[PDB]
Amino acid sequence: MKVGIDAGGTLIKIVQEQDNQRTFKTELTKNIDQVVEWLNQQQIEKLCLTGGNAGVIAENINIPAQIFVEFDAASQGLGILLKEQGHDLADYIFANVGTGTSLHYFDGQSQRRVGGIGTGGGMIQGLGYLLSQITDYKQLTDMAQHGDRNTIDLKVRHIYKDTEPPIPGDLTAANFGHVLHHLDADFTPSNKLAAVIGVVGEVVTTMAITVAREFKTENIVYIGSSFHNNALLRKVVEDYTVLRGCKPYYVENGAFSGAIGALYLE
Amino acid sequence: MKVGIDAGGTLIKIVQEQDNQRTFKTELTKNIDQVVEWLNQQQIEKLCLTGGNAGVIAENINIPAQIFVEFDAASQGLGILLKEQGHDLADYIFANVGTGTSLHYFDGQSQRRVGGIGTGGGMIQGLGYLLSQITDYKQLTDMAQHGDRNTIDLKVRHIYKDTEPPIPGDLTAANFGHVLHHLDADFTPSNKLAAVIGVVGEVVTTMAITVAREFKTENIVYIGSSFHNNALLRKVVEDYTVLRGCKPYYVENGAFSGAIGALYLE
Ligand SMILES: Nc1ncnc2c1ncn2[C@@H]1O[C@H](COP(=O)(O)OP(=O)(O)O)[C@@H](O)[C@H]1O
Ligand SMILES: Nc1ncnc2c1ncn2[C@@H]1O[C@H](COP(=O)(O)OP(=O)(O)O)[C@@H](O)[C@H]1O
Ligand SMILES: CCCCCNC(=O)CCNC(=O)[C@H](O)C(C)(C)COP(=O)(O)O
Ligand SMILES: CCCCCNC(=O)CCNC(=O)[C@H](O)C(C)(C)COP(=O)(O)O
Repeated sequence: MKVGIDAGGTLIKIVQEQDNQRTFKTELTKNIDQVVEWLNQQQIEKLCLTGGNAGVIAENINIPAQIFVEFDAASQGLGILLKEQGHDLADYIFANVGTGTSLHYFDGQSQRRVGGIGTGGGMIQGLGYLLSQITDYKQLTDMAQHGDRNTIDLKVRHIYKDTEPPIPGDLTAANFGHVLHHLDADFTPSNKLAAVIGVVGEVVTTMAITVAREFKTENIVYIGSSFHNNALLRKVVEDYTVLRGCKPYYVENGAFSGAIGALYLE
Repeated sequence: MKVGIDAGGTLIKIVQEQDNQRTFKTELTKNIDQVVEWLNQQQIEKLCLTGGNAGVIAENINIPAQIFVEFDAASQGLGILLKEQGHDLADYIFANVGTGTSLHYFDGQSQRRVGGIGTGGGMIQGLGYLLSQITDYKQLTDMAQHGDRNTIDLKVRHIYKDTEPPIPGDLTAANFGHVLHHLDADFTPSNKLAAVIGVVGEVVTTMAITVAREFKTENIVYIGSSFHNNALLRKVVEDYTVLRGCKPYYVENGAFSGAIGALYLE
């Protein structure tokens, strides 16, 4: 078997390839020792690593590994997934929403990094925890899905009260900007968590559509494990991309783009 | 006298012109009815209005008043203030960090809005409240200046463990992404507030830098009352502007750009 691993700041994504069939697995970066132990017990023909904690795995295993830069690895693997899933895009932005957010322009031949921002999965977990005291990712994200943001976020139309606004009134004008106007509301964990996901999705999308405009592409492909178990995040992003005149794409197994690409770069 | 008013989502900015001298006053948008009463008791030659709550004032005043779109008003007043303060910039991005944030490219001729984001002053206040229970703006911002974000924010160097990172290791990788590693004790109000101001600052600046690259200018001017009593925010924005090879500017009374511009446009 051939193994590709993208060892990031929160998750270790593992791709196993045998007989032209891929198997996908994830482990927490906190349990990196278990991944090492498991690798030391495998019969492996090729081991390709990428991401922040590639170095740590390679240092601790008893077998040789190849390490690749995650930006190129993610690009290569995403290219493979797009074609497998019926997309023939000439060029695109891709936004890698991992522990944090890295933005890339793929021109049809190669990628260049065009942007980044700390609003990502790590903020969702960290700021979610501060507002809710929930540490378990699945519970945290589930709790957000039917939150109501209306008592928390201020829209353009709330500022332009009795005045035609110069931009769409339904737009979020200020994340959390309605809180001081609703101090009698119960700021429930669901409502608060929905607002967290909202600010993260809005910021990621705003950066992505801005670089899409800059680099003259309408296509924006969103990857990263931050979209797992978070339909609300997918909706916030997808809705606002379309409203900004761009075409959003999600790919099955997109969070494994780096792990797949690591194997192909080798 | 002549009066320019920028009636925003949080503050009403009032400029009075008389005997070649201008006077600045601020009131809370909460208390707009007092502003209207005051206006109706003054002897005003010309009244010029802008901002989301211009309509409210305009409806309840007993004299004519001209109304202007705040993007043009803000651009005009900013240009006046810049020139008054010995800045002759051929072109610039300006970022209006009000209750929310609006981004503009001023090419020399005029302004165009090139983006916006709900990360601004309303977020600082509302998320600040959710994390500290503090409603007093002065108290809230004062508390934040003594905060440390080291225990809350994750840097690139934390993700690339014992390994040379692909982008500068000191950059914030994930805002609040360090929280889950520091759960043994409670997080202090000053640290949480510093982190809130940190993420608002970084988002605003990252967006400003990106559109500055897009529209081929190295100058970024920042205005808005969000900078009032908030040295931390001024600093976060300045440092990252310079880091990305751009030139940050702030003007004295920049929060009054819109009010001053309304006067000039009439
Ligand atoms: N099972 C999970 N446990 C923890 N976080 C998860 C899980 N599934 C998805 N996530 C989300 O995905 C983010 C990590 O995204 P990912 O692209 O895997 O980043 P990295 O390469 O930095 O680990 C987390 O911050 C979190 O928001
Ligand atoms: N005295 C104050 N009261 C409330 N907010 C203040 C005060 N002084 C400064 N601010 C900050 O300025 C922000 C509003 O900035 P401003 O440019 O006046 O926006 P707007 O035109 O929408 O009122 C507030 O969200 C807050 O962060
Ligand atoms: C001082 C302002 C900081 C804003 C700029 N910050 C950045 O560009 C880093 C944003 N984060 C990222 O690009 C990713 O988190 C990166 C460091 C590539 C690690 O990938 P991942 O493990 O997927 O989070
Ligand atoms: C659904 C995603 C929303 C993100 C994009 N949102 C925006 O561009 C609106 C950001 N806010 C603003 O531009 C300002 O708050 C505006 C509505 C012009 C009012 O100015 P101000 O009174 O200074 O806040």
